[PDB]
Amino acid sequence: PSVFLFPPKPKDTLMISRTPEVTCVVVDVSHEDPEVQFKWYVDGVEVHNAKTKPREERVVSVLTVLHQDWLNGKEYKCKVSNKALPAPIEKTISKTKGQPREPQVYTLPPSREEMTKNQVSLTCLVKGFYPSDIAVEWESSGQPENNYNTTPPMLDSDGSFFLYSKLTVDKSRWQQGNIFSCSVMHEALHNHYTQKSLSLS
Amino acid sequence: DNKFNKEQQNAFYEILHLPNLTEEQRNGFIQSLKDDPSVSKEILAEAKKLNDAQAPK
Repeated sequence: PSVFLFPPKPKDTLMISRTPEVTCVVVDVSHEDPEVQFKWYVDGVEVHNAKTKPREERVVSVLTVLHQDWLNGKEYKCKVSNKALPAPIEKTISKTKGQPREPQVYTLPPSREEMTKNQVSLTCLVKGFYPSDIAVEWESSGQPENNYNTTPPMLDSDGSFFLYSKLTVDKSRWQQGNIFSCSVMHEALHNHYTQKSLSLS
Repeated sequence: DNKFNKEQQNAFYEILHLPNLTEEQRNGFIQSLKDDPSVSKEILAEAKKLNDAQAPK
């Protein structure tokens, strides 16, 4: 009877249009008595807006949260009851504490060496941000560019975090002056988002 | 914060006694341990890196 608890996606908590949710997952449940009861708690006060997904052959419970409550460091906790198990198992999750810090966003063009290739790499360096919760996307002239990969945040020297995001694009698109932009979303950013463009001189 | 993390405690002890760090650098790393205990191991490595880089010239 394993009990795991996950935070909402960084983007969901930052964008008012999206819906952030905390997730209580469980495995190794008793096929003998495989019902299970979740009891949620926000800052030590019980809530009842949680929904349990249909079981799987895994029982997961999803609590929707207010954007501001998560960002203001409220504690979330699901109590897991089950007759086939001693006493209930409590687990708590929260946003990482500590002075928030603004990300610095730098776009780097492809190396001259990579121009020999058919596809080139557009790089975005994001550094100096805290906590590590962050989201990154790319677009070109309004439309989303999806052929990218973003490294997980990594601890830097000063306790803040950094990451790299690599957008891969055909060399042709890059060499005829197409405009590419990387959008970053973080709590310490104005309006929780900013964007930086990258294009050939 | 509240509960005993072995790596956090060990990291705290070492950083407290690193001979080449300034007071402000020492406080910064220890503050990071308090705020972000889950990365105590990486914080200690960064501290040791800075400590060795500032070894008596």
